[PDB]
Amino acid sequence: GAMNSSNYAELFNNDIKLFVDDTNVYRVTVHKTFEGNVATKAINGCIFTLNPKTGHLFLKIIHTSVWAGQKRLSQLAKWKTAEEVSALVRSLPKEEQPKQIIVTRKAMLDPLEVHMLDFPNIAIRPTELRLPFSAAMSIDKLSDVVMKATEPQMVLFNIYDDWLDRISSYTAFSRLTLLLRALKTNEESAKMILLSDPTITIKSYHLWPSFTDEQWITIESQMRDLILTEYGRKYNV
Amino acid sequence: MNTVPFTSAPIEVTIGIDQYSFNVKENQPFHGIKDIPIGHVHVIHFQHADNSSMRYGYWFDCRMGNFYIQYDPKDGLYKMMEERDGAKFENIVHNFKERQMMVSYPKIDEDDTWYNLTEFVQMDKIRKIVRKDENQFSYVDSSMTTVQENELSDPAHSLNYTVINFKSREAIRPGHEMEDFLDKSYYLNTVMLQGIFKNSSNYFGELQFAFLNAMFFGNYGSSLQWHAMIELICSSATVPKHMLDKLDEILYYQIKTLPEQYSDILLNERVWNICLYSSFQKNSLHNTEKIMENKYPELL
Ligand SMILES: N[C@H]1COc2ccccc21
Repeated sequence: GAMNSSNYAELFNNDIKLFVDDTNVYRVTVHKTFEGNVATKAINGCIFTLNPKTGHLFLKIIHTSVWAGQKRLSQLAKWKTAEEVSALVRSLPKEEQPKQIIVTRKAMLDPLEVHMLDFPNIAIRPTELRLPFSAAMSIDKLSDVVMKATEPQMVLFNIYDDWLDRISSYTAFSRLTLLLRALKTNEESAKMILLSDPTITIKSYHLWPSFTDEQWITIESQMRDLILTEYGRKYNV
Repeated sequence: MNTVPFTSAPIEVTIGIDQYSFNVKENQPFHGIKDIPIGHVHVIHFQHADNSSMRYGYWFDCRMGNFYIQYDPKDGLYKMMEERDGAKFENIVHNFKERQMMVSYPKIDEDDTWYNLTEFVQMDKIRKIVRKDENQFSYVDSSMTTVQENELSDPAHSLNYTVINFKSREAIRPGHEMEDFLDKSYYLNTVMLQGIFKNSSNYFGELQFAFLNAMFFGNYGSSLQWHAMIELICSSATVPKHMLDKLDEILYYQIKTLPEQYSDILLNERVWNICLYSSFQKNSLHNTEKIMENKYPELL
């Protein structure tokens, strides 16, 4: 059924699973027309498809041309997401295909279920977790590849960098969600924390800085503080 | 006009014949039902006074044979049987009529209710939904499950309604996933009408039969089938105009006939609100929407 705090360790067992987040597939800026009406202009988007155990991110870039001449785009975006996830599953060797796909928003269930009828053994599940995957576009290198795409493209990342050499996938996921929650609540401050110290850099082949274990503890503490600070600024506490 | 005689009434029972119901007391001198209109299927149904568990009954057509009811004290129910000896049967019926031991199918002359509820129901199609080929009549009861219910247990005692499942490969063409899920016209017109039912009359016959089994037996799987066949039409953007007009008439008389006090269990709020107010056909069911709104405005 649904995924929540009671079965959280299931994410890191040895059954292949993917989270699918569609919140950055259909992106727009809203603006005034010369006539004083309002219009939208789409920008490039992306499907965020993540293996939480391995960190393997399948970033399908959604180029604005896919919306050309189409109606009901927010509805179409869910079906396009499901189309692309289904295509990805079919492209993977049988032994790499997921046993479960967890969608971060319930409106993806029926589109994905319909597109995966050929895979009756793959469980399509919602989750009660509020996951911050919308903030994926606050990761500079992911945002960059999306905005530069001139055509549909799939780009593969490891969203954990090399962290699994030193920590478990439970801890890596906890770090990721804390970083993304911080970037979602106050992007400017979160990025300031991540780059304040010029001596710690992001390797060319990585997404996040090359923090030592002790430095990650400090960073993690600063991100918690930020989320609490913002919680206080928001609610006046 | 035809007759279904009863050997006797050894147990107290509420008897129904189509939309009419009457009570018979234990060992009351009762020997059946006369003046049954020829030209329609009929259903004779039972609810024991001492155990309202299991409404059960028999669908039949008097043009196909001479049928009677006889209580079986071993199996504990009123059973329909066929009498092959026609002169024997005629003589039995004539004696019971002379002794005035039979109630009369109370059809008002103006009243087209039963025709309107059974317009497309045909015994031969009933006998393919209810498989028991040695008899010309068909037994249904409260508890019988459908072929689809079993998939999700005895197959001989099943209601073999046509399986409708909106999230199935049958309903969804590869590469038209969104199209076919949001507009079921392919599934209605090509898969079901052209493919399975052959014409809208057979589709409507099964829809009407499902409703009647839901209403008269409280058969839950029949209620599911009735709602599924309505939703499949309402969720199709492209439906022949004559089918929409006929569906409106069919539903109108079903809603008109439904006991007010059973509306809570026989009507699916989600399906009806979708069909009347959100679906492609939301504007095509004028008669049904008007009676629904005046009779069950709470459900909406
Ligand atoms: N209770 C009335 C209403 O319908 C019938 C049918 C047969 C005998 C009696 C009645």
